[PDB]
Amino acid sequence: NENRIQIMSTIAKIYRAMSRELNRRLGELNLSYLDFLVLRATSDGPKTMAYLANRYFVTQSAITASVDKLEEMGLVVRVRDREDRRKILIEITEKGLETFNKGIEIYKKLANEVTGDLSEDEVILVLDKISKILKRIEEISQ
Amino acid sequence: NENRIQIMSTIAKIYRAMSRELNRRLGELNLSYLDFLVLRATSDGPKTMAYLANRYFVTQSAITASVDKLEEMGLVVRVRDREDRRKILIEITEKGLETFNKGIEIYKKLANEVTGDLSEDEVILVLDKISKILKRIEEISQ
Repeated sequence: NENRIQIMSTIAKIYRAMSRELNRRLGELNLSYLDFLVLRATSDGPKTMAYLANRYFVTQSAITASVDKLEEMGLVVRVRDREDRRKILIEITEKGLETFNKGIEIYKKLANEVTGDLSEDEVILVLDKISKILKRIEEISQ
Repeated sequence: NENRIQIMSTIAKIYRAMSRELNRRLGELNLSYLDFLVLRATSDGPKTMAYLANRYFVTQSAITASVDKLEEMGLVVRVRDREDRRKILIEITEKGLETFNKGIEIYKKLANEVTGDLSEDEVILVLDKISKILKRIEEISQ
């Protein structure tokens, strides 16, 4: 078995290809993949820029550029935290949520395509197993 | 099923965590994850910097920095292509190969850890299936 190591490098290969294809397909909505991720995160709740940079493993500059772009398009707004007005949060707008919905459909379509060879039964089995891999490494790295 | 889309986002999450942990663990050998990838690629054969940037989806500057670093440590050397001396290739050195070996063991150990919940039987089943996902998207994106 060079299989375990192969699983991790295959996952890495799929990720790079998926990032590239998603960057391309999301352009239809004038969004980079990172922009999409920022919307996904803020849809979950207001976030600080520091949170976003760490969550997606990108530089602060990447986040600042992404936010300015979503902000410019009225999808997010920077608002001060209520408890301490010195801290700024990135908050999704109703329009941001609407664009997020569209981005998810673009994402769904690509996923349905790339996983097309798998039956719903295999999908569940695969998800369940790679979910174990994620849980293991998330504890380890942080 | 939000499962197919969940498979792709779980793969993305695992990738980010793995990149971070590998960057940490490979530091023991004074290598970033990208440095490791450059060694893996050049181990396969001499490569141009353009090839490396595209293969790993990073900027040319990332590759230049990675190469200078491996070069400085005597793991790779820049050599001119024989057919057209104007083109420069990045070639791994015998020492580079030796360090690559060590990096692979570090990688193997992490993989054995994160996939530990899986039996060799599940490993093969999972690899076979995600290999189908990779083949699908690699054709699509390029």
